Amino acid sequence: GPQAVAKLLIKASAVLSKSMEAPSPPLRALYESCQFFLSGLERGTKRRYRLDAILSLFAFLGGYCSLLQQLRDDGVYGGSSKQQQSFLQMYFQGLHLYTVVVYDFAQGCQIVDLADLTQLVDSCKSTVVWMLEALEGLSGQELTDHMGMTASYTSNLAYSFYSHKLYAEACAISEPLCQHLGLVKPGTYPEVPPEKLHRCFRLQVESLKKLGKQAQGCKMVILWLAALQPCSPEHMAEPVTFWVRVKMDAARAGDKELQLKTLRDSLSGWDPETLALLLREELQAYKAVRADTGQERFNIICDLLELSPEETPAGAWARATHLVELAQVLCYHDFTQQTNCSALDAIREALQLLDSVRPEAQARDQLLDDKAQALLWLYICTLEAKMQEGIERDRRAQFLYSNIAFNLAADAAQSKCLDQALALWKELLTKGQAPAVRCLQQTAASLQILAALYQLVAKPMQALEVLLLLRIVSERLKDHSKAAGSSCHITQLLLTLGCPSYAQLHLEEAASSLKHLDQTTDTYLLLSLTCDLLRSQLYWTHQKVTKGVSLLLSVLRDPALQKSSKAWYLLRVQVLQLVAAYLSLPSNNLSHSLWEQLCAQGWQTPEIALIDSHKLLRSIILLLMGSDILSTQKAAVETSFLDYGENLVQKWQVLSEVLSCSEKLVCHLGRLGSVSEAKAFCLEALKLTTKLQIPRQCALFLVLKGELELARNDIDLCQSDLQQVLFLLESCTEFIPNFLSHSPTCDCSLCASPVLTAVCLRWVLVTAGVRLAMGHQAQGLDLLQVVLKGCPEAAERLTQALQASLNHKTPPSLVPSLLDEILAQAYTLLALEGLNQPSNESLQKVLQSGLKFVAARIPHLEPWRASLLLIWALTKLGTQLFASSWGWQPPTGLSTLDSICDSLSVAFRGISHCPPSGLYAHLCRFLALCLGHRDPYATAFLVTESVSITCRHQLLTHLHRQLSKAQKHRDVPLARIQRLFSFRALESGHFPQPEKESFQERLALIPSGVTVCVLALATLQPGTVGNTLLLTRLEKDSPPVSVQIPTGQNKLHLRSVLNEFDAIQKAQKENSSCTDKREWWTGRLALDHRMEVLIASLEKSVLGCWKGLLLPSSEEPGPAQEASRLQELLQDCGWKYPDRTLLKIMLSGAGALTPQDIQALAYGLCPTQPERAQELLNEAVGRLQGLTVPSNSHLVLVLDKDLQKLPWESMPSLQALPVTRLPSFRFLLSYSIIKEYGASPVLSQGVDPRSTFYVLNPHNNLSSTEEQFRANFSSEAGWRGVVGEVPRPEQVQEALTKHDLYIYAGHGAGARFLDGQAVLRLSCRAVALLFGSSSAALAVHGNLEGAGIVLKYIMAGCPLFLGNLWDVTDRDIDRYTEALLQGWLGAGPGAPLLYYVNQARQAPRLKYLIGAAPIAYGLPVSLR
Amino acid sequence: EFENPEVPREDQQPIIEEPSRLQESVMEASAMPPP
Ligand SMILES: [Zn+2]
Repeated sequence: GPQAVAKLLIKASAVLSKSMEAPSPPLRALYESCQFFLSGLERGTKRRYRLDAILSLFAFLGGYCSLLQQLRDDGVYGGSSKQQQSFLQMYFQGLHLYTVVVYDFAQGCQIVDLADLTQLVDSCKSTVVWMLEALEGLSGQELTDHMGMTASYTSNLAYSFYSHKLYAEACAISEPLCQHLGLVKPGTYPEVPPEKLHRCFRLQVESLKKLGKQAQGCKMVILWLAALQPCSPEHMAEPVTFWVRVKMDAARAGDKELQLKTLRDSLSGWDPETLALLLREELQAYKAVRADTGQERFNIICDLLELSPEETPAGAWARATHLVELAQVLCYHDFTQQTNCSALDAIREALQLLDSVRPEAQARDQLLDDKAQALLWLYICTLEAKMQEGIERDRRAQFLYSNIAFNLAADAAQSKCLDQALALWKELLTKGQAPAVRCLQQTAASLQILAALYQLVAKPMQALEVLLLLRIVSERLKDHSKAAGSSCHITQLLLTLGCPSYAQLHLEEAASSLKHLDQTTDTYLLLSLTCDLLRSQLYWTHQKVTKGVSLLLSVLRDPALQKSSKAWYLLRVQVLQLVAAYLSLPSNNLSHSLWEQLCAQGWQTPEIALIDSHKLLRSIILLLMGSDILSTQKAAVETSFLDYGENLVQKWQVLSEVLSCSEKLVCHLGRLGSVSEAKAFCLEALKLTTKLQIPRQCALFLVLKGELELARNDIDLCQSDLQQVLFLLESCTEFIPNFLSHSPTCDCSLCASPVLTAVCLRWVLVTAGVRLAMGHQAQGLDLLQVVLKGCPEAAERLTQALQASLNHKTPPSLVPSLLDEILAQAYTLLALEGLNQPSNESLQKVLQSGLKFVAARIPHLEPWRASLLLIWALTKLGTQLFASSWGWQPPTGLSTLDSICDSLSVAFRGISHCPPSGLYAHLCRFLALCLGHRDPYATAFLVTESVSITCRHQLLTHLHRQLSKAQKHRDVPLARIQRLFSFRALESGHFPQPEKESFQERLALIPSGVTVCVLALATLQPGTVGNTLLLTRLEKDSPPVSVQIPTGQNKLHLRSVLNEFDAIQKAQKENSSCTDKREWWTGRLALDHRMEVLIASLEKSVLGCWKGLLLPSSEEPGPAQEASRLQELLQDCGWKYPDRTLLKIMLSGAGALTPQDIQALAYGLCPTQPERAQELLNEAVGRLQGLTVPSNSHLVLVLDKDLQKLPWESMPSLQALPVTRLPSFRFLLSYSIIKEYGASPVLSQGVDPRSTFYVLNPHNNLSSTEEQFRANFSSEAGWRGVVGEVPRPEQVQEALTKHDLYIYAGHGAGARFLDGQAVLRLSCRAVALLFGSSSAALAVHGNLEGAGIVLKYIMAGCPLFLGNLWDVTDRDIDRYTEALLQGWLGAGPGAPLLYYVNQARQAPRLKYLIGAAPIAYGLPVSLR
Repeated sequence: EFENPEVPREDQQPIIEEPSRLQESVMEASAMPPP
């Protein structure tokens, strides 16, 4: 009660007043005071009081302590020192009570009450002073221990004030105690528990730290150092950490006075050994902290080196260690000028001193650790020098030469160093005893760096050994974060090698270690997400996709993944790689719902996710080490590395991950047929490997590049790359090729390394491909058998070596699945060669062996399984089995055809999600042949889905960037085009149900008055050109019409036409260099006549009667009625598959139906009664002659990689029609979508003739062209451009984007100043009139699809692209350009360009050699 | 008749996205306990 407490306080005050007036000893009062104290103790349970009450209690307590001291002083207790000691214990009891009261009041104290708490703090300071004053004179451990209890009580009260922000008051209370402890002599208080002293100093130091009195607090740290004078430096390791934190605050604030005061300057007279130990601890604490601490560490090492006496052997060891630290500092900072010694010189001197030192049988462990660290940092610094010299060499050069000069004795020497460091650390740590090192945290950090180095140089096994040692250290250190991280690293590495069981065990170990960590720290979130990612990967490997996808979706949806740290960025890379791994799976694996959920995250194609992973990795490289290691630009950037332990590991880890991601990108893109991008990534990786000087990765990427060059059919460059690989391998083993003919068990650098074995096997595979390409059979076959024999042996050696490394008893359940792709490719090549040789039964057995091999591994080796199924179907094929499935012919799985259809369906759904460019076309066209008119919609869909697949992949990737860049800036049309081009927009069902409704929707999207005709060649032996033409006509509100034209049985087959076209081009090349004028013109005339005959053959023999499937359908009802009658009338004459839509299209052109066409149509469509069918067809034509009238529509030609070369627009039937070309039907749909959303102004409004940019004679090689076009182009209104000079790229970008027309009269397609990437990086709003040579030509290299700049223009959104199909001369093309421009521009508004294109085709002298060259890509355009 | 020969119009002499800028590590808050 307040009044009651006041009355009690009044009683205490009155008692004190009476005691003051009491001269006679108040011994009885002291006894009464003890009773009052007892009452307070009983009330102490409650611990509730006001502030004046607490103040009055303090006053009464003061009198009690005074009486206790007075009694102790009085001879009564003066002689009875035990009574004086008991009096001291009584005062101590009062002190304990005071401490309890203060804690209770402080806890109850509110923010506002702090003012009274400050008054209480003043009393507490006086109490602490009284306690220390009483402590004075104490003798004996118990007396000093009692003094320690007084300090501990004060420390408890001090924390209360510290928490109450009364840091000044808290520091003041601690100051007296701390001052006494700081100024106390050594060994005065040996008993006092150090942690108690730490607590007391901690509060004051932190207070002095937070208050900003860092200077003042630093001095108390010296008193803190002085207080623990006899205490071991292990206790002193807390002041050291506190000190560096104090100095860091000065560094952040820019204060220099604190940095001036160092340890040698501070103590100035401690013993050299302890002073050096404290300097070492300070250096360790600095190396633990982040930010740039180069100069501070340099100063600490300088004083350490000064201390170490070189004459004394122990001083020699100390100097060796300090020289290692100095090498670490100099190895990333430009401090050589002050020290006049390079990092390499310091490390070599340190290594010499270490070799001189002999251990004392108790410091042998630290000797091992120091030698290992010195070797590792020697390697690191020499590698840094090599990288710097590589950057300088590439800067001066700013290829193919350094690539073969990597292996030098330096690599053997540089590596030996790393293996010696690993052996030393393994010897130190593998024994049971805990290593007796100074900082086991440095053994841990250096082991991490060594593992990163081993992974970077492509030695994963030694990295696994290092990580096991790191796990041992972390278990010994009782640090669970490091244990979990090391276990995650081991699991990821083991998954990369291909062993899932050991990965599962180490993932369980990681989770078990993860349970210990606090579930709030960021490290816990990192490790938990990493563990979930590894579990997702393991499920993906163990065919548990459903559960695995859920984990991935949980990982991706976790907001913690998008934090701003380098560890999170590295985690996201693996998330994207796992997304790619899941997206590479067929559709049968996961449900549609989960497929949509996975694709809704932002990545559609595996190549997209892998490219995003590559970009993130390079971004991390930029953030960590700058851009010198990636780009060789002169002084690109100079970001400091900022080495703080984790940065050093992350540098090497990111470099290794960039190399690995570049391998997956190259392999995946080359597998799909996209060889240009694959070569770009392969060359970027080779450049990186050249800078880093790593022969192993250079050999691997050189083999990949050789494979790509074989794919592009460039044997010379491929053989050059293979020779470089052979030199690198023969140098690596030293420091028919001889690396073959080895025992199944061997330990040569090549045999003990899985990476080198893979490189050798891939080399053998590519050499076999070259021999097969160069016509050398019986040798490529032998190399393929070598690969077949070698892959299982390498797998068994990898299994045995992993078993030896990880020390398990149970061998892995399955051999690592890392050479499965190589073996499957070898099987594919062997079966494909066996196709050519049906006589040899061995390859027939190889087909089945490969089929079992790929079927035993589902769904991993799906593309190779699809290839083997296609080859099996082709083998079962051997006038055809497809004749029964088509309505027109030239004039156990049930049956064979059904089994072929089932196998091809399995192959299709095995590759449909991410199809290779060639295999997809092969399967689609073969399946269309097998199906025919049995499933017309399926046949039409298959024929549509076999043209421009690489263009589809490139458009998907381009749409991702357009979406990513828009998201960065901030999309509906882009999403719709993505859905249109996606391989995963299908529903769930059996083939072809899902594929059909999709194609039916696409057909329903056709624009009105447009005919889409797809001309594809069916190939019965991949790598060749077939003689069967597949024609599919698509029109709105009309069922698709498909036909097959076998041209092989008759003379003049489509292959002969292609050969003649190639011969014409070759002869033109040769004739272009003739100096004579009378021979040049004769050759040109002969070639023109040959090409005219070729076009006539195209119209007459290649197509035949089926030339009317490309003409507009009649809008008059006559053909409809005639077809309606003739369907029923011809079903009786032997027409197996009646089609009204076919008859309607063919009869719409009854005027041009020659009697030979009618004869062929009747004799093929109705073979049982040919004469009668001919009679009815003739009667129908007679009724429809004249009655039909020409329509007004447009034709789009979709041709495969072999048919774009031929000039189809120049045929007599098509010479009076608007005909354009498009890569695919999906592109016409995309044009419709873009026009709907108003993103194509030219296709919507029209070309404005006042907006034209012209490039005329850039390099001044042509004078007739300039003299013919300069005045005409300049005189036009509103036309700008260049003439006589090359145009700047930012000019031509504006020309394409901000202009309606773009005329180019020069050499080629202008690729020198307008590359494909440049145009693809912008939106095309102009009609590109490229009048160069081969401007609209697609270069077909090998079996790859055609490549050219026209595809870039179309994917950029160009309305129409006009270009020449073959090389042209100058004067004739000048004539054609003049005619076209005059006719189109003088025709007034609303003039279609295609009509005048075909009209100006009659302008050149060589009508067919020059005029037939121009073609059109896109949609018709007209002026506004 | 035969005119002079005509000179040919032939010339006769994939981008890896530039690395993006990743944000720097977020300085994590540096815990004084009771007696
Ligand atoms: Zn060997």
